[PDB]
Amino acid sequence: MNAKFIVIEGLEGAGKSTAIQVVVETLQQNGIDHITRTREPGGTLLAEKLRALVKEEHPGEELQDITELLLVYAARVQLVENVIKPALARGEWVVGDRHDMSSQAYQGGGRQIAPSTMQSLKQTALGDFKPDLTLYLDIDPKLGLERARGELDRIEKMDISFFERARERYLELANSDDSVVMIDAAQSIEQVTADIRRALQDWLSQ
Amino acid sequence: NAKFIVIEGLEGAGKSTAIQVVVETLQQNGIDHITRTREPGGTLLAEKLRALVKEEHPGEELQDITELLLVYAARVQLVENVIKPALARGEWVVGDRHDMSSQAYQGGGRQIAPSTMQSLKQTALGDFKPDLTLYLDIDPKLGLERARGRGELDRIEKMDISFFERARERYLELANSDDSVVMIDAAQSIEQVTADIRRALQDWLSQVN
Ligand SMILES: Cc1cn([C@H]2C[C@@H](O)[C@H](CO)O2)c(=O)[nH]c1=O
Ligand SMILES: Cc1cn([C@H]2C[C@@H](O)[C@H](CO)O2)c(=O)[nH]c1=O
Ligand SMILES: [Cl-]
Ligand SMILES: [Cl-]
Repeated sequence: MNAKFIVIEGLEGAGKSTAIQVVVETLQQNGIDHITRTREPGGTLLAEKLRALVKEEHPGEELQDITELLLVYAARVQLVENVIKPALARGEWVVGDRHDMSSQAYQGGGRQIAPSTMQSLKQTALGDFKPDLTLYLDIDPKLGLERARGELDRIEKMDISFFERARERYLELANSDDSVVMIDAAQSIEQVTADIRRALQDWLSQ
Repeated sequence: NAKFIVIEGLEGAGKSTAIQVVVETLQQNGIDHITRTREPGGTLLAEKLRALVKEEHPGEELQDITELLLVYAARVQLVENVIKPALARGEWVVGDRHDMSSQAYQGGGRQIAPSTMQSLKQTALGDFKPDLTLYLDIDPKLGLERARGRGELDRIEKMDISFFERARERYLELANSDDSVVMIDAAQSIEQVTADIRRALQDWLSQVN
């Protein structure tokens, strides 16, 4: 095995942090002890500042959808170039909390930004770079918002249909991509854990 | 018919005082309401983006593509919330830098290819463009010696000389191939600069109808 980038995806409330930890422990049980964890938007000083700009409301100013996409991308470029690519080049595996699949679902599906725009901006910012394995934790939008309880950011204040379109695109990508495996996240902790731990052990042996 | 006039040039070419000349000239020809803008900036979010772009970043390297995406992010905000709405109200707009700056600095300076610049331009701004542009040309060295007189130099103002040479070189190609861009010599004196701006501007106003 050589180093890989594994991404956890899904709506908020899908138990992403449980999944991250499951993924990490699996790799450890498999003799992989050098692992880097990341989150997006974020993971660098500047990326974290961009995350805060994206999650806040701006007074006397409408945050345009394209702006939103440009910002998540600017944060993505920083992470990929300063943290992710160098870790992989050194033989360190990277486990991330969201990556580009989130822009496709949130900005593509949710904001309804033209797919052609999505495609060319992904091209300019990332070229060909892509995760090696993504675990998309799928959950019903209302169930998910009601598990995220315990303050709603600018995106989390959007109406339900927004999350439904995000979900639909997440589903279109998950079925059309063999490097994406779907996990039913509305099960109990023992079971989400079993399916993640089983889809990854599985994937590794391949 | 509201117009959007942009003043361009390397930093230190004398942009702030050229906008004044432009503003006063428009005021003599009976143009009542004018909005002033600068880029990146001009909105609370745009200003925060300006600081991120102008500031250093010990801890990490700021990639050229990130820089490009941040100036366009600042631009989309300004254009959509301030320029277009002001133009719709019958107001003229005079801005300190616009897209030509991304072409000179990110395209020429950073050497990002024209097709990348051109597709990000389409994605962010569509076919929106200023009606007139005054490019104040100046020798790069002289440009930086003047900037220093205002205050400390930003991340970008600290690049080696060739960066500014490539940007100037790009501004000149653009000034030459575009009929809506007119070049002013900033090597001249304050009177001479003021006078060419006033005349170039004067001509353009008549040659409209
Ligand atoms: C990474 C990413 C996150 N988001 C949203 C979902 C919010 O919960 C998230 C904050 O992590 O910002 C996007 O809209 N697009 C993206 O590309
Ligand atoms: C508007 C704009 C400014 N800049 C530069 C000029 C100044 O505002 C600041 C420092 O040179 O950023 C760019 O590099 N690209 C741009 O598109
Ligand atoms: Cl979660
Ligand atoms: Cl200047």
